[PDB]
Amino acid sequence: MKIFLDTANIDEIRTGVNWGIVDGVTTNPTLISKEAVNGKKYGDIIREILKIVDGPVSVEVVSTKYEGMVEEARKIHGLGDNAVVKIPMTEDGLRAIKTLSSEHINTNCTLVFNPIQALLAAKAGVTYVSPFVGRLDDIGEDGMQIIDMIRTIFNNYIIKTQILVASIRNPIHVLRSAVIGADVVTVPFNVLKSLMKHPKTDEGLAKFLEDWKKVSPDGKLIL
Amino acid sequence: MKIFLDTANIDEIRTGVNWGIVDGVTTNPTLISKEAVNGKKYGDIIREILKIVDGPVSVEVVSTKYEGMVEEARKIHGLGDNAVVKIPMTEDGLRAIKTLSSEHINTNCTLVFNPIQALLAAKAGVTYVSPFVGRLDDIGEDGMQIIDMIRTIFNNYIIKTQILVASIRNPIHVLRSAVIGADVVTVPFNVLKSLMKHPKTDEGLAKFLEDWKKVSPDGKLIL
Amino acid sequence: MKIFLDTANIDEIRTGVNWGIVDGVTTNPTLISKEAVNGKKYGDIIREILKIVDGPVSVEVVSTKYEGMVEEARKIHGLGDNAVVKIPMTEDGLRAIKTLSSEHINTNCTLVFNPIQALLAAKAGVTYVSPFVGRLDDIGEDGMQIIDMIRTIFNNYIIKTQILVASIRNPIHVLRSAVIGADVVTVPFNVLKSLMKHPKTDEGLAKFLEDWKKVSPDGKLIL
Amino acid sequence: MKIFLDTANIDEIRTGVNWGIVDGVTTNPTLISKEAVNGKKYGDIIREILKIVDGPVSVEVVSTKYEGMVEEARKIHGLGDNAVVKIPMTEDGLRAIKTLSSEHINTNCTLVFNPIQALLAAKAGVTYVSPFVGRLDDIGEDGMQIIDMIRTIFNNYIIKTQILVASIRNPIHVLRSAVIGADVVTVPFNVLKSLMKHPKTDEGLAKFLEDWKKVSPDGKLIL
Amino acid sequence: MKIFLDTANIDEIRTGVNWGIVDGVTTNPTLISKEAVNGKKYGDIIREILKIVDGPVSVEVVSTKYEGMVEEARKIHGLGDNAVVKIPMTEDGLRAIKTLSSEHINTNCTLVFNPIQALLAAKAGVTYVSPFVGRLDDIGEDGMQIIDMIRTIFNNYIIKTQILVASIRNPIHVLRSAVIGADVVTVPFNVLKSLMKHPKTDEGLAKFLEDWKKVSPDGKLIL
Amino acid sequence: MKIFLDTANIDEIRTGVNWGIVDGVTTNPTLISKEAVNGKKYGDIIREILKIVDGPVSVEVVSTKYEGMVEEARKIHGLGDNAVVKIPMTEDGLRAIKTLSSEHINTNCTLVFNPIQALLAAKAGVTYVSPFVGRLDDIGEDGMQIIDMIRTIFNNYIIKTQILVASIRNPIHVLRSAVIGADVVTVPFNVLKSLMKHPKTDEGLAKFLEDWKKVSPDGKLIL
Amino acid sequence: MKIFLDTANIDEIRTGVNWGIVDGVTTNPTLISKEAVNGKKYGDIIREILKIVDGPVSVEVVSTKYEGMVEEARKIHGLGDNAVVKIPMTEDGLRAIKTLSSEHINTNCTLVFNPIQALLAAKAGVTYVSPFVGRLDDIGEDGMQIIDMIRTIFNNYIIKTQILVASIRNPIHVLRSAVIGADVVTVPFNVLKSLMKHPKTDEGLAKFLEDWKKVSPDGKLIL
Amino acid sequence: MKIFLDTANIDEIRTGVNWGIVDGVTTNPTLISKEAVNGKKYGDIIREILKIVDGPVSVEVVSTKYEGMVEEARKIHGLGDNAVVKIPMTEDGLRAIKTLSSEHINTNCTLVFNPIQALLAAKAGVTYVSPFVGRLDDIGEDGMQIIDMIRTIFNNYIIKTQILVASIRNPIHVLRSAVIGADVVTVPFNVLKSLMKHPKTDEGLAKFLEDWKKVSPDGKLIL
Ligand SMILES: *[C@@H](CO)[C@@H](O)[C@H](O)[C@H](O)COP(=O)(O)O
Ligand SMILES: *[C@@H](CO)[C@@H](O)[C@H](O)[C@H](O)COP(=O)(O)O
Ligand SMILES: *[C@@H](CO)[C@@H](O)[C@H](O)[C@H](O)COP(=O)(O)O
Ligand SMILES: *[C@@H](CO)[C@@H](O)[C@H](O)[C@H](O)COP(=O)(O)O
Ligand SMILES: *[C@@H](CO)[C@@H](O)[C@H](O)[C@H](O)COP(=O)(O)O
Ligand SMILES: *[C@@H](CO)[C@@H](O)[C@H](O)[C@H](O)COP(=O)(O)O
Ligand SMILES: *[C@@H](CO)[C@@H](O)[C@H](O)[C@H](O)COP(=O)(O)O
Ligand SMILES: *[C@@H](CO)[C@@H](O)[C@H](O)[C@H](O)COP(=O)(O)O
Repeated sequence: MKIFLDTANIDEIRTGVNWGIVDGVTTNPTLISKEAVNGKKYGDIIREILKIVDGPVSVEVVSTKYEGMVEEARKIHGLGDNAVVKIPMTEDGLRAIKTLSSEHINTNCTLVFNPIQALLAAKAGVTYVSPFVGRLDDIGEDGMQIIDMIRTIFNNYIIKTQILVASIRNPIHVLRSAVIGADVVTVPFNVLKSLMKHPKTDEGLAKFLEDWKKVSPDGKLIL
Repeated sequence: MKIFLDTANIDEIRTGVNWGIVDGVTTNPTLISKEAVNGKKYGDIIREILKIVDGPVSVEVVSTKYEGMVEEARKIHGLGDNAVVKIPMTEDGLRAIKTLSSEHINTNCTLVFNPIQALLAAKAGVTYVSPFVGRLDDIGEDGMQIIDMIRTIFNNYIIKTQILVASIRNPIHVLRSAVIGADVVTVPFNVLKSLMKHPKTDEGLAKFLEDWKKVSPDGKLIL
Repeated sequence: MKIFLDTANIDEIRTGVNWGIVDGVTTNPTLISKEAVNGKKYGDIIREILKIVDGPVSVEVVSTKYEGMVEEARKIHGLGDNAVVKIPMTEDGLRAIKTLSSEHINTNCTLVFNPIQALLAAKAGVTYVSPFVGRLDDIGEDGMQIIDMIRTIFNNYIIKTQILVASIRNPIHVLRSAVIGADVVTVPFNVLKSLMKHPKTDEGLAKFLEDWKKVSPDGKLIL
Repeated sequence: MKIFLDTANIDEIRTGVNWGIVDGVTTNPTLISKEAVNGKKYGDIIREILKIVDGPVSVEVVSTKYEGMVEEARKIHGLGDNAVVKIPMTEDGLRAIKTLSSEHINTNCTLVFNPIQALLAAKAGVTYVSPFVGRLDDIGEDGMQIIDMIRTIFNNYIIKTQILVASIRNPIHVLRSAVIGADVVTVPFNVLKSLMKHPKTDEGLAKFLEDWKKVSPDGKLIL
Repeated sequence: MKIFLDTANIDEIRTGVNWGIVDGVTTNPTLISKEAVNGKKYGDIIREILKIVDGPVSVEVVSTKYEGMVEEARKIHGLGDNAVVKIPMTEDGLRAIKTLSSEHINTNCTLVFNPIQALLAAKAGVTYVSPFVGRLDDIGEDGMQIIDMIRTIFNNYIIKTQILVASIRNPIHVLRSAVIGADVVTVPFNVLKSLMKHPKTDEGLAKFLEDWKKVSPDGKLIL
Repeated sequence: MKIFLDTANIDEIRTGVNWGIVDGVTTNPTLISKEAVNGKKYGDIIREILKIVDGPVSVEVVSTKYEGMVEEARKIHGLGDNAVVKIPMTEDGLRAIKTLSSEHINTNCTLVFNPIQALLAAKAGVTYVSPFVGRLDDIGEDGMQIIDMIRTIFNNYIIKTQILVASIRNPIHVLRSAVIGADVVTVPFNVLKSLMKHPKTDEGLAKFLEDWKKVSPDGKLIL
Repeated sequence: MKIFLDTANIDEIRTGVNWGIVDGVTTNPTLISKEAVNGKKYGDIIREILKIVDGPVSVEVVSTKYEGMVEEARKIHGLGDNAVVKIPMTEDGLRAIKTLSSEHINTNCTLVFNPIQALLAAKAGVTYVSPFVGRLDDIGEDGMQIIDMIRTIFNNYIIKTQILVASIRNPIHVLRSAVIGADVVTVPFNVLKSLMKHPKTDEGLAKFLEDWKKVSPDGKLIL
Repeated sequence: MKIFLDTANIDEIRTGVNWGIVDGVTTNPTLISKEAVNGKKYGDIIREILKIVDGPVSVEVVSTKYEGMVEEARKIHGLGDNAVVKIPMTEDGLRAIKTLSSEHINTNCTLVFNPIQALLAAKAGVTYVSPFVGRLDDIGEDGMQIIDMIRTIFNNYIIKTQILVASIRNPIHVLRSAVIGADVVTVPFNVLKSLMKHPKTDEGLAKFLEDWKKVSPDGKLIL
């Protein structure tokens, strides 16, 4: 399972990249607009993320019509080979996806909330599809069930579109995605940092350290 | 999973095809005769649909006897290479499918209501088999269960007949078909149009566009 | 399981009532406004339905604010002891339900789409809660799964609110409701009439009558 | 589980009753037509069964209309206290059951092929409902699955109508009925006879006899 | 669960009874005739077992006809109040059980090989029913499954006939019977003797006694 | 799944073959005795079936001893390449199958009633094994459960012997066989006929015809 | 699944071998010492069994120490290429297995009572591992559960050691072994003979032969 | 499944190695510090284990910072080609593993307590990952569940990192690990010795020996 970071915050991205556990980044119009304040320009934010991240970087078109989507998509693609164009699940978007796919431009279909929307995006040739589990949880439906169904459907038809679990809110979304077999999760920075941690790791490390000092007061391993 | 449109209404068909999500069309004598009114001829309706749709188009014979079915089948085949001959599940129908298969004429066995009828159709060499889930629902039996058994039976024997789920009434027939692994669903226009939609898609798009205006008054993405 | 009719059509109501199988009626502002045409007044329609139907008749308030809802509820209540006041799942609706329940006015909480909404309506003292299965099916979620969870939750806490399955579209919503153990279903007229029917019932009756004529030429049963 | 004999053959009935294993009898117009030949009159056959059998005896009305059904039902009831009036699952049939129930005349709703028909019959106050398992098997649906659903539905609502499994064709219909918990099975004579038998019972008997001969040549147990 | 000893060997019976774990005894014509050799009379063997065992003692009739079975049954009953009359699962046997039950003579229906035979025996009013699990194992069917179905059937109908598992060959028949909830098992002496034993019991006792000697050379517990 | 006809009636065989749905035929000494009446000779009946049927035709030996079985088997094989020699599950039968297998004569082991008998037949190299589901149903055991176990065992060991389900009595034996994945079912003619039929197929046909009349009074499809 | 005979009795071995159903033989020091009576020598018995049985013949070492086991194993091996050396699950036994496996001497690890014992034997390179199901049943644990776990463990690691189910007591140990997918069962003679038998096979053969005599008075099959 | 010894005690390791059942060794700073007393130097201890054990030996770094971990790992590596460098699940630890993996130094990520930590370790390229089952048991969580999830996750993604079950406390951790399919278990000496033993093995050997004495007073096997 690949792990992407779901943010437009450059500091967060730089840190996660520096940890070596980030395989890519997702953005969306809300996340970018949060960061493009106090003289910060969105064009600069996007270019900076593309430069810092080796992996796929998803950038969302803002037009709602086919022609505008395809034109924006081409500009996003021109910004770098790791750019992936994020396109909403709408009639115009499926059309754009079909065109872009034939032009060999990688795509990510977003705002997906059920498995049949996901199947339609796959049939358009989308590179990634992004179901929003946390927004389903928000409305009282267990969003991970939709991921499970999408995994079964894609398996049934040997679908090559990657399932990119998005709207992730906690480490159990992550654990369940892995057990299901989702291709990718994209996680907010707070969730990312928690994934490596466990109180028994900390306690175990401390005890080992303590016991080692019994035989090596300096606390080092001399071999 | 292929998605076919189940109608003879040419306006619905043009619209569905323009959306890019329609892989084919199914008709039947009721659907055609609905449109073949007020001067409009059934011969014209059938030809027009064949011209419009790139994918398979199922057209049903009306004869109930072997020789008549085969004669009509061959006329249907002659109207275009994408024509598929719909043949009912009867003794004469199984005979006709077996002959037409040997003549390399694609066939669709219809009016199937249990898994053994579907197996017989596959043994006759039919290209598609069409079990009717909504008409079983109508008589108080969950029609989707028959689709599940057919998928199992076909998997057991490596059967190459495609399961074409028909008499579809709602998007959950479609979802369950995909999870089962049916090869094709054929859906009425109303159902078709709902498949791309979800209220959280609409709401999410609105929010993205409101947030974007904050950093781009004109609402565009200049890259 | 009680069976209500979901319509404001007096002819459908009179017909179903004469069948002896209708235990009540549910209406809503759309169903009523459909029938208040050609000079037909909504006040007359409502009174006429109350008169014809011995069982509970749900009538929806139209105000969206607490004070208006309770004022309308009290007027609805005064139309006959079989009137049930239908109130939507909103903040003010819950406040209204709690007030009306204390006044011993029967209530039906409507526009419920998940089990926690239903639980909150029950906690407010509502008489019936109406989850909308068909509208969930419309958006690619199996609506019956919500009924099953509500049944379990209500059983856990010995909740006396009745589950009234609404937005019913076919006889399998009805079958599944009964197997789950929902208290009530409300069904459109087309669905209601279909519930008694089965082709083997027809075929079986025909054969019995044929066989009887062999021993009783006039088809009589004289004892 | 009660066991009824499904026949109008007087010799079968006397024999089964005299096995001590038969708790009642079901007839229908076909079964009676079979016996009422060569001068034998249906009225005499019906009286004789009522006479010989202590348990319930179901006799079916032939009228298809409400008034005729109720008239014939009252005549059937008049022939003896053990008479149960068989009424088909139709609109008129349900109305008749409701009337007859209020008159304290026992009723058995027949020609039932799905669980919701069975529920409607129960809601009309019927004493027994009779789903036809064998005739569902005939059309490629496992009829015992409808018995299982009806048992669950009736348990859910604490329904007092008895489930009377009919159209029984083999001893496995009988076994599965008992494991499900159906109230009654009605069985043809040849199936009845088979229920007592097993090859290992026969072999075990023969061996006990052979071993006993060694200790007692005359095969008696003298105590 | 009652545990009966399945033998006519008087030495085995005295031993088992002295252990305190034998609640009753079952015999059959083979078991008795095995012991009734070299001068020993079957009448004497039967009487001696009745005297020795406080609990129920099953003794099988040899007659195959109703009148003879009943005559023998009554003689068996007269030998002592703890006598239980074993009657085979045959047409005449069911008749005999029904008569003997009305005479308050306890009965045990034997040579039962499926759950429907067991149900018929219970309907005749039998005190115990004895399905033969080992003889089903002998013919390649897992006999315990029949016990499981019988327990379910009896639970469904609140049947008071006790399930007496017979033809027991090993301690896993006994364990599975207990987990199922059979009322009684009857076991051959060899199987009986193994039930109390386990190698870890033996080893644990040895260790306890070795450890105790360390604080009590004489190996006693002076309190 | 292959479908064979289980009969020796030549009219049935010709009719089924001429439906195109029959892949072979099974006979046995009873079925043949039925036809070999009024001067009709068994040798002529067997030759005629071999002649008319392109697929396998099973013919059963009558000798009960190894030498007679092998002698008769070689004669049966000599009548045509499609002949399959039916051999019962006995000690001599297994020896015969082994010999005949080494001679490249196809064999079908019959009178199989549990999964281990089926395994022994497979180990002897038999071409088909025929478990008798209906005869197990007769003695109160669900015979389809043995087919399920045999399918699992044969899958486990990659066994090439084909499972040929026999003693079929109804269409549900057929459905369950297909869902399990049995290689072949052999069915009596009346069961064969029933497999193609369904009331909704008939009703659907009638309605299509009625609707088509409106657009084409003569009921033709002129293209 | 291979079937071995578990005995040292030459008559049983010769009989089973002549049946064609025995694939090998297992012995152990108890079985051999049973047969080495009346001046019969264990060396002669072993050689005679090796001579009669074409398949694997397991012969157990008697030394408890590593050096003695390997010395005895090498002598066993020299008696014929079909000899398999049976070695107990002990520390020295595992060491011996590892040594012998390297020398390409086939081995069978015996006295195995749990799945981890079996895994350790496999890790030492053993040819067969023999878990003792009947001896577990003796102590109140279902021995077949250990076979199932060993099958799963061996499948997980693609282990080539064969599971040889031993201490078999009845035909259900055999049936369950086949369903689990054990490689071999070894069975006492009484069990082996029972595997071919079933009362419905006998009854069925008798009826066929009776029916045939109606058309062939001499009971012949002349073709 | 590979089996490692979890200890730094040379006496235990030499014993396990001599038994032939030990495939490698794990140590940690606590285990080493326990042995490095009364004049024993941790450096001699590590070297001695490396020498005695043919297979992988895991030795943990003590540094908590990236540079120090990588330096220590290289020293550890240099001590012998069978050295595996144990590195804790921390930020610097994952960085170290990635660097060491690129240097072809085998790594083992320790102090893992949930499946997502295990996945992160795998993603860094670690050779083995060691979840601590016993320490989860200590805090009231069944540690084996985490192993099951890791197995599923690794299977989903065809992950080559080996699952090394650690903190093992009893033989059922070992059994469950094998049933799950973990790649390796590492076990304390007391557990390891227990794995070969079972009381029925001891009992069975004793009996075999007693019976062989009957045939060969001196207990030898002369062939
Ligand atoms: C794009 C799809 O990969 C992502 O940036 C998604 O928009 C976010 O994961 C959505 O999360 P929220 O529900 O927190 O907006
Ligand atoms: C042909 C078979 O694929 C289709 O046109 C079917 O006839 C319809 O799908 C049947 O649907 P209705 O039950 O709604 O007529
Ligand atoms: C009131 C709640 O019982 C009912 O009238 C509901 O509004 C309808 O059942 C809604 O159904 P639709 O989704 O078909 O409007
Ligand atoms: C009445 C209902 O209890 C019965 O006589 C039923 O009509 C028969 O059981 C129906 O069986 P068939 O399908 O064999 O007519
Ligand atoms: C009487 C019924 O409880 C018993 O004695 C049975 O006859 C035996 O239990 C039958 O056992 P076998 O199959 O071992 O004879
Ligand atoms: C041969 C095996 O393929 C078949 O003819 C079987 O004998 C019959 O199918 C047995 O069926 P019955 O139980 O009806 O004789
Ligand atoms: C050797 C291992 O295959 C066999 O001879 C076993 O020793 C026997 O199967 C043991 O059976 P018992 O528990 O009946 O002695
Ligand atoms: C290293 C594998 O990472 C091992 O030595 C583990 O530290 C031990 O297996 C941990 O066991 P405890 O929980 O008993 O310390």
